[PDB]
Amino acid sequence: VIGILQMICKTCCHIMLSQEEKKQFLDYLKRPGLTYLQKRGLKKKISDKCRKKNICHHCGAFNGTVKKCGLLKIIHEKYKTNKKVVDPIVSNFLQSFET
Amino acid sequence: ADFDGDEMNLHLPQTEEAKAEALVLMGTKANLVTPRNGEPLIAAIQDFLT
Amino acid sequence: RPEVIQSHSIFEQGPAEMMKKKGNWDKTVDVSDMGPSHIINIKKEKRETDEETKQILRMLPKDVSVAELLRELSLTKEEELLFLQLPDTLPGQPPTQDIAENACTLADLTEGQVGKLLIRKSGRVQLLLGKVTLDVTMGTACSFLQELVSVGLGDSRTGEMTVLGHVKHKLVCSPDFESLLDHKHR
Amino acid sequence: TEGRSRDGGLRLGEMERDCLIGYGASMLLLERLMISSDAFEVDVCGQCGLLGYSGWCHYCKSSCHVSSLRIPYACKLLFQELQSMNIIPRLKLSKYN
Amino acid sequence: ETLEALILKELSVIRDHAGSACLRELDKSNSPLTMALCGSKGSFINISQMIACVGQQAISGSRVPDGFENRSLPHFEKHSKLPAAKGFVANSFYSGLTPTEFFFHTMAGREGLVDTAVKTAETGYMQRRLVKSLEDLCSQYDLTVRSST
Amino acid sequence: RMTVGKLIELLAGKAGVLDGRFHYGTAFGGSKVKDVCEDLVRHGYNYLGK
Amino acid sequence: MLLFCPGCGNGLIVEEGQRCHRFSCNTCPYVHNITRKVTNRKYPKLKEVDDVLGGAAAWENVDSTAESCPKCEHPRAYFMQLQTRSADEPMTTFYKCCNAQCGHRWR
Amino acid sequence: QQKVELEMAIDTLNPNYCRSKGEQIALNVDGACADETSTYSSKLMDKQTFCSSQTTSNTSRYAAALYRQGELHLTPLHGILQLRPSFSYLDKADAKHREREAEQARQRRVQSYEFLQKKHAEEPWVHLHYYGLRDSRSEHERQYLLCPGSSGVENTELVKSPSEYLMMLMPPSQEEE
Amino acid sequence: YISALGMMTRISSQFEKTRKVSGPRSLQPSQWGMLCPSDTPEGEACGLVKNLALMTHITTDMEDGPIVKLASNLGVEDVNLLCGEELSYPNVFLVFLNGNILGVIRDHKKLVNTFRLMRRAGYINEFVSISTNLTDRCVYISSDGGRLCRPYIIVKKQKPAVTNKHMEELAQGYRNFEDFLHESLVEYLDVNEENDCNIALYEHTINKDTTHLEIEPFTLLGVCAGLIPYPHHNQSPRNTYQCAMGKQAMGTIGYNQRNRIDTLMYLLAYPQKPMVKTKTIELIEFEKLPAGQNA
Amino acid sequence: DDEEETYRLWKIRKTIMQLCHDRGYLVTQDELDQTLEEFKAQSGDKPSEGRPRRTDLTVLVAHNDDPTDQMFVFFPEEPKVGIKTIKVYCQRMQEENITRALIVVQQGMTPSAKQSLVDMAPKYILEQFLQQELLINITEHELVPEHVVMTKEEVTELLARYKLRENQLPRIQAGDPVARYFGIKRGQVVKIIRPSETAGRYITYRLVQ
Amino acid sequence: PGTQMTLKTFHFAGVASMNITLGVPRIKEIINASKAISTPIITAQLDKDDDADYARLVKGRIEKTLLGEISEYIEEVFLPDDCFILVKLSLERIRLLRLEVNAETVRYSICTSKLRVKPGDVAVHGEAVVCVTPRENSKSSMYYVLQFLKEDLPKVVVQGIPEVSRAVIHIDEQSGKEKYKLLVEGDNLRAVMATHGVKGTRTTSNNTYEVEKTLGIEAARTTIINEIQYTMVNHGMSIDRRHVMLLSDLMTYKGEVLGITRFGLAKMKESVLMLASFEKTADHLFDAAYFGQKDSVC
Amino acid sequence: VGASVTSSTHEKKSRTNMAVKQGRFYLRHNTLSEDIPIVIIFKAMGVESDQEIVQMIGTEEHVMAAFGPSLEECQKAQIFTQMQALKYIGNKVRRQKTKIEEARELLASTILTHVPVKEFNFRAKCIYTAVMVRRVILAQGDNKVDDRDYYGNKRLELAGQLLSLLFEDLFKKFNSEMKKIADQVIPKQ
Amino acid sequence: LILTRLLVPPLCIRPSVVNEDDLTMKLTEIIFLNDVIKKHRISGAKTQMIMEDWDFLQLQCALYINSELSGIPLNMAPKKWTRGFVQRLKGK
Ligand SMILES: [Mg+2]
Ligand SMILES: [Zn+2]
Ligand SMILES: [Zn+2]
Ligand SMILES: [Zn+2]
Repeated sequence: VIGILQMICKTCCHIMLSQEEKKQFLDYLKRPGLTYLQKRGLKKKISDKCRKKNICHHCGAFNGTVKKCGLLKIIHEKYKTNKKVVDPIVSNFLQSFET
Repeated sequence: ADFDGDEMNLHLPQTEEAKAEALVLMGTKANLVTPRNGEPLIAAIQDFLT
Repeated sequence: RPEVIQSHSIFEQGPAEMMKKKGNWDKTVDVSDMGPSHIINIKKEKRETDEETKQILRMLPKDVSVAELLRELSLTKEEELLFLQLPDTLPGQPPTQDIAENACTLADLTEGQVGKLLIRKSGRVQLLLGKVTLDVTMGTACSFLQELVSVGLGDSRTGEMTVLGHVKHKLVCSPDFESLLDHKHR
Repeated sequence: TEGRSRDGGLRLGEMERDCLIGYGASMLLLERLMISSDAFEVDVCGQCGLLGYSGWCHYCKSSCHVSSLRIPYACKLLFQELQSMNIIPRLKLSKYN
Repeated sequence: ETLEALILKELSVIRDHAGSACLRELDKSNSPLTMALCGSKGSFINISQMIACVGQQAISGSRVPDGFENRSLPHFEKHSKLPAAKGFVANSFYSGLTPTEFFFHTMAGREGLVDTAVKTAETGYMQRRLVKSLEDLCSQYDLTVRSST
Repeated sequence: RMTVGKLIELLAGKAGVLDGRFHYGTAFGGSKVKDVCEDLVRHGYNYLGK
Repeated sequence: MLLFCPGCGNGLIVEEGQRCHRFSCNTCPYVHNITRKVTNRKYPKLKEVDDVLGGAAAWENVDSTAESCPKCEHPRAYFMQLQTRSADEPMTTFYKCCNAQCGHRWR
Repeated sequence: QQKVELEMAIDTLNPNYCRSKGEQIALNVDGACADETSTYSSKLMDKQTFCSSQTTSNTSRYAAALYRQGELHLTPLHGILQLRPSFSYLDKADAKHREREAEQARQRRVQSYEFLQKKHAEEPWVHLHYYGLRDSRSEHERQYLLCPGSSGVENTELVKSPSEYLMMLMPPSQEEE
Repeated sequence: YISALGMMTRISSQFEKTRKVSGPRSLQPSQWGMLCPSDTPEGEACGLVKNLALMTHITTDMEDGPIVKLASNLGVEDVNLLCGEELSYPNVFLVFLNGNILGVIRDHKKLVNTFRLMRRAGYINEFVSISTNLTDRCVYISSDGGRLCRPYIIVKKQKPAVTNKHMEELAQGYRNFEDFLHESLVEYLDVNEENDCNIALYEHTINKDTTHLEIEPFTLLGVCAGLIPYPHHNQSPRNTYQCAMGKQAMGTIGYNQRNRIDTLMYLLAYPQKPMVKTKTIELIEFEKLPAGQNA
Repeated sequence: DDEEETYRLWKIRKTIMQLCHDRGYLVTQDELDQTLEEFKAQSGDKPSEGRPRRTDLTVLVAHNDDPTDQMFVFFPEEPKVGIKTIKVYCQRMQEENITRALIVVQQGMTPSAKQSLVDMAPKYILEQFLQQELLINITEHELVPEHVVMTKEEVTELLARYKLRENQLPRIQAGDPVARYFGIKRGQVVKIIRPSETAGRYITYRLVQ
Repeated sequence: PGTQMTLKTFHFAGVASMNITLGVPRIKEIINASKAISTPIITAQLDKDDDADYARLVKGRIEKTLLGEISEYIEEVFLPDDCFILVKLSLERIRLLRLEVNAETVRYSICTSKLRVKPGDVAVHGEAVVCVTPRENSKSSMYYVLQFLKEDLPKVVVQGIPEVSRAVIHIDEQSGKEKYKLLVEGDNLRAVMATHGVKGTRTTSNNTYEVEKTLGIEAARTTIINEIQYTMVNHGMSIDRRHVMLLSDLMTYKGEVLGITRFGLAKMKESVLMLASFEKTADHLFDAAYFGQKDSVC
Repeated sequence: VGASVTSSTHEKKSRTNMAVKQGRFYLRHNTLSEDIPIVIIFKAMGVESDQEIVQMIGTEEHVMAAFGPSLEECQKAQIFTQMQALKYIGNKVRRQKTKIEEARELLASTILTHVPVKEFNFRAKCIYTAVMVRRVILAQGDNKVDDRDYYGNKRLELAGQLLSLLFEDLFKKFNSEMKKIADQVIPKQ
Repeated sequence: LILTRLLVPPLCIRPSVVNEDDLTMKLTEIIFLNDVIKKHRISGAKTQMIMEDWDFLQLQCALYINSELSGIPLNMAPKKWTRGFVQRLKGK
């Protein structure tokens, strides 16, 4: 659950990838005689090559990091402040707590 | 085994196929040499050597 | 950073080492005794070992009671203070204090002569005290400062305080148990 | 059963299995471990890939796509438990040729 | 360790020479000797131990380590290295052991019992893993050997 | 196995039965074989039990 | 080796803030400007130099005299010695021979 | 609950006194210009303080002995104390910095530290005059150690024979069975 | 009979078979005289279940008052009076009591000897042990219970304290064992204390430095191990096997065996007593309830 | 010193050129038995030798089948090779119009260039080694059997003999030191001749993956 | 035979030294193929053995030495203007020791990971004495950071290649031909074989993983066979060569040395049900369900 | 290397531990958030001067050289007084005047419990900890690591020993249940 | 992959007397908690204890599969060991 949740974008719900990368990975899946150990290896490969992108190319909505926050409890870091310039998305969220 | 109170089990196969396989492959006469290096195991024992 | 280096192992000169080290540490500037740069030689820092407080200079030995007192009386004959320890109860009894068997202590004794101190051949000592004898042995060595003071509460508001001197040594008095057992068989 | 207080039955341990593999006798350990321990017969639906009863698959309500199989009981119990844990061991099966 | 090696060499020499002297006098028609010669039971070491002299009792390939401070038992002086104060037995099973030799002998013996008790796990587990790994290989009709796939 | 103690037990028991004595095999003690030999020989048996 | 302030009894530190360095406390204003030498240290620590010359490094250390074996005596092993741990502990020597298929090397 | 507080002067003119550090310390511990109740009169520390810790409750078995040629004079002690320098001025500086920044249950107050602090504070302070060892007053007071009297006197006490002494210092384990 | 009797002298272990460490299973020299070298179970529990020796005692908690009272008089200096520097001298020893620090002493030999003499006289309970550790310069005094003991004969200047006249008196009944204790003829020794002694084994091995003597070495072996004749002529494992198999031999259980109704009970029709018997067989009255026959 | 550096230079020249000969490129026999004194004759002493040039070699070509195919061997000097340096070699390479190149680093080479050394171009490939490895030719080592790369015809005949699909053969890792030595690429099969303890021989084949 | 194992004594090459693992634990070590083993051993040849030339200085250059006893004394050199660290060297003792260390080589040795001390901070005052100038770092450091920079004589981090300690006797008896060898207790085959003055083509390691990583898979399988045979014959027991050949071929037919463990068997195999049948059952089954993998029965 | 004692008495069974992880000495206890440099503990204990601490440890050159680096980290922090260390401990407390007095009572009645302290004179605990530190540091000179098997360190329980604890537990529970019932009945029923 | 229903295992793989098997106890406690949360949410009580009941159901459903989980907070940690599915699949 947390694995597949660490790849999906939380706004558009698609995968974080570029079109040519999608094409390359589909061709990688196409080869005959795909093996179970090959599947685990390419699982790790896809995780590494997808976790890098902070925005996906169909909508560009930013998605943060997904991390376990407790025993069978899972949290997401979209509305997270950063040491760099304050993200516009989190600024409104912070301002919205007036009441 | 050493006959100091030891015990051993025994099975009776219930088929002709099992009978034939046991007799031909597991027979004692066909297993006089150990397969580790081909040296005999069933030979004389103490008090037959004396 | 160099990488090609020719190693050397042929023997060299010792006095060369000494002279070079001299050149690197003997160019003293100790003459810089300015007003702000003055030190009191008494106010030097200290070695942790109180006996060896001589880390930087200007350029305990085994002892026994008989030898210690012999030194105290022959080589020198000035006054001296000693800090001695006594058994829990002295061989006396309370002087009509009305009595539990409360312990007989020096604090509850009258003035005057109380006993004799004996040195015998071979260098062992007893405090002949009434009809019993207490052995005397050296205590743990002392190196920190100790001062003997007398506090006079001259008035309920205020008093006065005068120093008498500093202690240097310790003595321990213990009953001679095997002697008591030998005298009174059990 | 296990003991001698109850009537027993001796065990074909995990090492006798390897001895019999070493001999290369393939029908004898089948006879020892299935025929004479828990040989059980079930019925399986090939349309959906999971087992039914009495030749009727309640999952499909069809009796025309069910076949009987001979299988050790412990394997059937394993399948029941697994399907209970939401691990579905769907089967595929064909003729014996 | 030089001293230890010298001591061990000399004690081994003592036992070996005692055994040889024993065997030379031993007559034929002796029963242990007959059993040892035909190999049906026993050997020359057992004969020499029963008759002439039991050897240095060694624990983990070394003399008996001290169990008290700087000695093995209170019956021996501190910082002793004499042959007897470290397990050497000068008495054969015929003439019988003294209490200290008996204790050192039992101390050395119990190691074998403990070892046999422990051995029941490691070798069995290793064989389990190995037979699980190697089970599928078979010899084919092409003279090759191939895996299950 | 080197259980010489059994051999000495057999000899001592044979020596004891013939004249009503009970022998002792106490640890680090007990009846010595040297006297038992003469006990055997006094009654007309071989002094080593054969 | 360590020093303590007599004024308050604490470990002092070295610092420079004037024409000459000084031994100074930090909880009390005691200062003792240093003007002479001291001749002892804490015995520093750097690790085992093993292969900095490994194999056949600079051949400047070619030497003439060598010992010989008590058994065989072919012409190839000149002598060597080395050191154990630190400044004030003994220095060990080993004598080692090598042609092939054995494990000889003496101490 | 015998305890003492001893105040010690410190030299400031000598060079080993870091004047800048002393001024910094005084500023850190004392008010900038208050000076009404100041730990130091000047803008640098003029004194350091010592505090005492008691060693043992009972001192009956300890005595102070004065040696003299041919004779020893003993005297019981009224107490033994251990003196250390005090670092309370750092605490005072910290407190000044902080102030610049800004059917009851069963009683268990007996075991609390501040209870003992309050109990000690109940006792009023006593101030003492001081005379150094250099003062002849010390030698004058030294005379009281030498008790007068005949050199040879048979003491009235100390009548117990050694058996009674052993009985006394090793009482029976059980008073009554 | 032996199966029942030997259980009363069996010791468990708290390790409880957790894992293999090649540690507490082995036999140590520290068990001399307290635990049976031979009677240990064969199999997976080897070494982890143990049996008591024949002449052994267990101590119990003590008063703890007179020990400190006496210690304060032997010249031990209070720790509060002096600073921590003194611990570093090469001539001062710490004094403990059940692990709790009690003071510092110079010239510990006088203290130890006086303490032992005071205990022998009768002013300190006989189960209090005092021992020295030169490596760390400490003196340990222990008074709590649960620690094993053995009696020994005291030796002074190469002559045992006991004498044939005492043995004659004991045979006649004029005295008993506790009389030997009170007259300083024998004393108990703990494991820690006997680390500092020189236990001569036989009289003819006594030398200058020996300080105690063994009453009877044959008491090293326990109850079940005292049935073997000539245990010292056998290879060691055989004694353990006999210890294990003596608890199963059929025989007689007791005089009331004909009235018990128990789940299972084995008897022998015509038991006979041994023809070669130990002295432990006489101690436990094994001959009255024998198990076996002569062949 | 100043001989041991040249000793290393002579040894690595010997080993690299043995590798070049085994790969089949053009080489002259007279240069094969080059002596260390011969190296001193053809190149001066260490103070007079400039590392980045004094061992460069590109004369080797694939004369066996295509003499026009040339190979580059470069010898950086800095302990860790940088991006600008590899750019310099690559631009000189583009000037000379060859397809493949070879590098020998003293100690290592930076992670940025580590990444760059895999995606410069599909048409170009570069070979990387260390001096320590090349100080001895592993093909002469005792443990290593004889590896022989074999053409497409031979592999076709092989997998026609035993009736395999090519993916059933045992695998040899693409990063294996011997694979690097022969520089073989994925999809190639190497015959191995294992020496029996007797005069006999065993033959096996492995596929690069 | 592993159960027949008796763990006999006096297996220390007849000298009671080099307590290398031997017996069932040795077989466990070989079979598991763990990347790190205990008591690794490397051997080498030079040209010849005994008395006069070229052999034992190689041992001197390779094996363990500290900065250590080369300094006969170490002591402070404080002086008013500033303070700094001095290193004395015993060059005659080094001459008898005849290692190529010298003031310049040790000066080069310094500044290797020693907190970026400049060559200006360290100077050669004489051929036998070397000095280092401390400097403030400002990272919780001051001039009194001298206590921290006490990092020169036995242990912080050192010049050269670490992890090569020492070795001692293992004699022979055959005098028909005379033959000796070098033993190295270390974990670096590449450096030892690549170094000058040693016959690299005959250096072998008993660590199979190092051999695989340095010389390829064929040398790895040959070493596996050799080690198995060596242990088996050393304990005094026999086994036909074909069995160990098959085991080594199984271990190294996938291009890597795959030990016989749960990880190695997982890598070697693909059948879900067998894997769950051996070890790590629940995770295997859950992952198999996740992937929707279909498994045959062969 | 490390040291530990299982301080246990009639009231409770507890434990402590010391570590030498990096080169300086730390005190470890399950009730505290994590380990602390030992010098902080010494200053909290009631001794301030570093000279006195070194005096307690020892004066031999090697022992103090090895104890050296255990006080520079304390020097780096601003802990020079007793209440500074008390504040630091109170900052590092774990729970299942809190800042000062809680730390004091914890350190007085839970650390090395068998060592007694009644009037908050902490010299005895200071000495005990100092000797323990000296033990662990000198243990590195020679590898004479204490062997747990030595039968001087074994104690045996018995029937009357075990049964006493069980009876005490049952009696206490009986009294507690009776207390609860008595409280529940009278005010309401 | 997120569950909202459970198949109750047949009777035959959980005999009459384990009286009844522990899986039956787990099932009954789960359904009891379900009824509790349903009726209590319909009643309209405080939210935090609703979410607490949801967490408790989470924990019990988790335990139904694995009885080994260790991170359980103290105040509801189980008091006695029990057999889940894996405990009867895994192990000797
Ligand atoms: Mg048997
Ligand atoms: Zn999107
Ligand atoms: Zn269906
Ligand atoms: Zn200070």
